[PDB]
Amino acid sequence: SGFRKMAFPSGKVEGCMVQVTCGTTTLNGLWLDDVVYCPRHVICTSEDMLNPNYEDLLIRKSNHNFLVQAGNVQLRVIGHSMQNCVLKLKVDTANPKTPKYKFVRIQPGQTFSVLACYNGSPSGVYQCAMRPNFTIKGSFLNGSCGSVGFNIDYDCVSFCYMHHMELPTGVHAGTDLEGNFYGPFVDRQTAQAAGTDTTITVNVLAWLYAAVINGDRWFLNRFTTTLNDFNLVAMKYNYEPLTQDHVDILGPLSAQTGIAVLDMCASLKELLQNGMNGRTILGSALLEDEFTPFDVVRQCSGVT
Amino acid sequence: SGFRKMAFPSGKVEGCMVQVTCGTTTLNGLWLDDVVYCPRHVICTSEDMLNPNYEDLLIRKSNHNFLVQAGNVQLRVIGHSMQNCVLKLKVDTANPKTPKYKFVRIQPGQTFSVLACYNGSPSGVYQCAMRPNFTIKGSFLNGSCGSVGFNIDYDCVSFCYMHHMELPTGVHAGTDLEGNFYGPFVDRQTAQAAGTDTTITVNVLAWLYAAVINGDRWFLNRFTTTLNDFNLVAMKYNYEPLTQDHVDILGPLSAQTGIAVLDMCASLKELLQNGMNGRTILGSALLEDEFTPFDVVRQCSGVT
Ligand SMILES: Cc1ccncc1NC(=O)CCc1cccc(Cl)c1
Ligand SMILES: Cc1ccncc1NC(=O)CCc1cccc(Cl)c1
Repeated sequence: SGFRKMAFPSGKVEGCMVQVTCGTTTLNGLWLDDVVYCPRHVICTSEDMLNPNYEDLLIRKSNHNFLVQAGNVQLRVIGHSMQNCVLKLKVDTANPKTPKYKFVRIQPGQTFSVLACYNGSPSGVYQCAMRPNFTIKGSFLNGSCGSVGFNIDYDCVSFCYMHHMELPTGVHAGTDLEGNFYGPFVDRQTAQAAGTDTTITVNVLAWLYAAVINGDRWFLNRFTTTLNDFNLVAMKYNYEPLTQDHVDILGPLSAQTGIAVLDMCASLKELLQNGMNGRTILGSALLEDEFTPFDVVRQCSGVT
Repeated sequence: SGFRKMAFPSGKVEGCMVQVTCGTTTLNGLWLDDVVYCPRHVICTSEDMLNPNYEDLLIRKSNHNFLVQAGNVQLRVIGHSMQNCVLKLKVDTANPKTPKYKFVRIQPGQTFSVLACYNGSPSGVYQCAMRPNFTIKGSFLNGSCGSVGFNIDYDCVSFCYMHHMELPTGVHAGTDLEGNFYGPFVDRQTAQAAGTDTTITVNVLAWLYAAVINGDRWFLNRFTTTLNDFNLVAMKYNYEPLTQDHVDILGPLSAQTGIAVLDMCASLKELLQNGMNGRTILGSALLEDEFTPFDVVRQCSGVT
């Protein structure tokens, strides 16, 4: 009973957080095995930020210039390299708390947990999604760079995001753990506007199924629709077009509830056209799109 | 930038979760030092549930009937006792991962993180609040009993909740770590209806301050009000009455933003009387009440 915006238990990732300081800048790093991963902008000053040449700035840095601290103890840096927008600091000690892990590059619509950190110390955990415009709507202040996003499959942590920047509009941009930014963002203090933040249709439908499973059924109607008809409505409301791949992934939710995917689309179409009329669904007065079909199945079944 | 429903990092609590089985019932337990805390209804069958005499049922149980497993290894139970609605199983081994901790009994309006668990294994973490009717709106399935609620002050975990039951309305009830239920609930499968779930006014105001700090300012108006005038409106809308204690706790938010507490009350009064008009505040189309003034300061300042 009940349905909450739930994050993964953060302990496995907490054991990886370290502090990285270069010159006068301090941010977070991720220590896995004998490598510490952090945003390459740790080497920049408040003058380099406008148009930094990272390869040139890195020439002036040696292993001893990167101060890496895990708790109250210092790690010895024995190598460093730049991979895309991240730095990989080789240390002389493998992290004894290294969990089983993978580096994954997620697609828009996919959700993940963020362990926000400051000075290598975890402050909180929340759930968010890679938006269709490749931004994330996080909660990050100065010092949070290097905080990571991840998913967990039983004992394996799949790291998908590293925090690098805040756009002038208060939304967030970052990279995968290979240092490649999601979307067109660059690690520079320049004009970077985000595209249309469309709604993740498949996630809204998954959340409507979660609502039905939890007893909120007022929005179920006597109608059905087609993918093409539904998509005309989705385009009008800045919703992502629904594909047969999305219909297929909603199969287990349709099977559990007995509500055909296209019938749920017709309920969503009416909600888009008529609004909620001051009513709520799972404690929300808007259509929630940061639960994937997999998240709904996981939470509704109790996967650990 | 950004404001999220953020939970505490769960690692310190993950290290305390164990599985407790008695007869054919399995739920979660909390292992701190050499004691494992769990709901006393672990001793009940699906016949005892209607009207259990716990003292009588416990007479038929010995130390060896409580199976306690921490990961894949079994703990030896050398004592057991009942304290209110919880059982305390003394084990022969102190939990090596015991964090610094306290047991606190929270008041309605206070928020905490929940680490939902099944079979002693953590499934997720979310944030919630002790409602004014002493229920919590969680996400719990069968097997989640014994999952705990907590707050963290730097290195000390303050445990405030242990999950015991779901009411027929899908809301949740439980105890503090001394085994005393919040509210009038009893650990019995009987008719237990919840009282009015009023809105936590001081938390809504704190969240309006968080919105202003994060740039969502459309709701700020040219009006002010008094505590008595505001409270007439709060009563009409099933909001908790605001006191000078609440005004005082909002002082730091008023000081940071320069918006007098009574001016923010007047903005909230207009939002109650006029609605949101299809607009949003911090990504919500309703007034959020599960962030305390302390939560807002913490998240807006980056406390670790
Ligand atoms: C201030 C803040 C808040 C939240 N998340 C992240 C941040 N920080 C930033 O955006 C840093 C911007 C930057 C880019 C490239 C070089 C340099 Cl020196 C700085
Ligand atoms: C099924 C569920 C779902 C979520 N949270 C909790 C639960 N479980 C319950 O409410 C258990 C009710 C109970 C009370 C006293 C004795 C016995 Cl045998 C059972």
